[PDB]
Amino acid sequence: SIGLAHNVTILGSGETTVVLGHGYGTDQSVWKLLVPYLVDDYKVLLYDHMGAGTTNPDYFDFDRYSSLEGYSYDLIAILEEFQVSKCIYVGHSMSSMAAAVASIFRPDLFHKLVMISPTPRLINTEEYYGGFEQKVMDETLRSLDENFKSLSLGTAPLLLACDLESAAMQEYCRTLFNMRPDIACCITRMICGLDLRPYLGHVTVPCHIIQSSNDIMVPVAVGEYLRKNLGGPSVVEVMPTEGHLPHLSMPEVTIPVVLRHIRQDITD
Repeated sequence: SIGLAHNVTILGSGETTVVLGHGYGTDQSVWKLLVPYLVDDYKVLLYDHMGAGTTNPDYFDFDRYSSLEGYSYDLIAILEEFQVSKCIYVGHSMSSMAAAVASIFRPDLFHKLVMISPTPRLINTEEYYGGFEQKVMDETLRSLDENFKSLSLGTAPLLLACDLESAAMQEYCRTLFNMRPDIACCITRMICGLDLRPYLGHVTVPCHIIQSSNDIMVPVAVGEYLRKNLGGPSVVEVMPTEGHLPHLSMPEVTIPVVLRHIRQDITD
């Protein structure tokens, strides 16, 4: 049953449901500081994507989770099982993109998407700057499996824009290293290879794009790219934060921004 498999948790109450979807290397615990500001006003559904360390490795299908679509279809099943519709979906990074793709198939399930640090593609082309070069990525990925921990530890302070010794680092590493290594490497390769650009013009539900001003995984111009290429309305807000997980590392700035986008619609 899909609820157990994804550790679904339900809290709060209200006519509108907020669904919180974590990104890579974290689980639903990443939302712990946001939840108190929602519980009085909304019903809230939290879940773990398949392959988070809190999930059963026996349910991780390496074929399905080698592309983002599998996550989008799982999300639809979760929403249906829990009788959620017209939700406010808040996602970090590829969770928000998984919801965007889901919303093409099931626009009835989504009132709006609140997207923290989204990107549709990491790898550069002659016409698109995602921040990563194919030839470097190819070398790095060749030895990923044997170097997962060392590469992850070595890059995390830059990814997070936090010190090695920080509480944010300790928390991210706790969940990151809870994944089974083979699963973590599958998910990593999936993310590195994504190209969701063909879907964007067919996303029509309203999107609220929240970015850090300096994020090694998301060039600041990606937000404007999304606004220009999405098929429906959107808003872009760059925050005075650094790092790819500002909801984890800079909650004092980020939480008020996220709350504003949850609470305030841009369409009637």
